[PDB]
Amino acid sequence: RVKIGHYVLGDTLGVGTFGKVKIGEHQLTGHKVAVKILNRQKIRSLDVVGKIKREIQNLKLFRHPHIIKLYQVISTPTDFFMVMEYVSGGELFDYICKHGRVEEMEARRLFQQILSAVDYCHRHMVVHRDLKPENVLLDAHMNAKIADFGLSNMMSDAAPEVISGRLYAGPEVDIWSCGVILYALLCGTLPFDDEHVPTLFKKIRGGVFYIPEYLNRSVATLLMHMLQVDPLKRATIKDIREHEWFKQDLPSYLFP
Repeated sequence: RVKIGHYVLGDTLGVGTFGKVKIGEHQLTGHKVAVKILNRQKIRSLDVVGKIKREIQNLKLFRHPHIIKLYQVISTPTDFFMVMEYVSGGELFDYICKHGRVEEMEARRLFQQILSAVDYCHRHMVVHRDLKPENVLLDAHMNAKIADFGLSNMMSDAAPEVISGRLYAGPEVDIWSCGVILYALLCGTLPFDDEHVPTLFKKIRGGVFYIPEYLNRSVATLLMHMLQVDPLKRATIKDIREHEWFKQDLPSYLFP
C-alpha cells in the first residue's frame, strides 16, 4: 500500500511500455493527482532513460492551461514518481464515440484549446514528439488537456508522410492530426476510415474526404487546408489562426 505525503495511490488510470499511472487521493481534502510511476529497470531495458529524463526536465518548464502540469518528481534507487495533474474526463475520442459529434461552437472551443496547446509544444518542446489524438483528454470543466497517461491501452469496453517511409517534419504531421481531431469533433467519425487497410492508406494518400451537409463551406475549407496530403501545401498554425472559422470567439489568451 503506497502513499506520497497525504496521497494514497489507488486505481491504475493508464499503462504504457514505460510505466503506469495511478490516481493519488489526498486523505484529508480529497484532492487528486495522477502519479506516473517509472520503474528504472524497465526503462533501462528499453534504453529510454536519457529521453525520459530530458522529457521530465522540459515538463518542469511547461506552463500552459491545456497541457498536464508536473508537480514534483520523486526519485528512488528503483523508481521515478512523477506527481502530475489529475484529469477526470477521459479521452476526447471516447467522449466523441459515446456521445456523438459535438455542437459546432463547442467543437470550435475545444479545437482552439487543443491547437493552442500544440502551438505551445512546437515553441517550447525541445525535441519534437508527434501529437497522438489519444493523448487529448477532457478535464472536469470540459476543457481539453494534453497528457501522456496511457489511458488508451486500458480495456474495459497517420499522416501521409508517416506512412511514406520517409523522415518528416513533426510540426507538419501535427497539423494533419489536428485536422482529424477537428473532423472527429465536428462529424463524430474519422475522415479516413476503412476496415480494408490498403484502402485506408489509399484514402489517406488520396486526400479526398466526405463533408456532411450540416457543415458550412467555411469550416470545410479549413479542414481541406489542414488535411492537405503534401506538407508543402498544408496549413500552418498561423494559417489556422487567420481562418475566419477559427478566429470566431477566439480567446486572446490562447495565442500570446
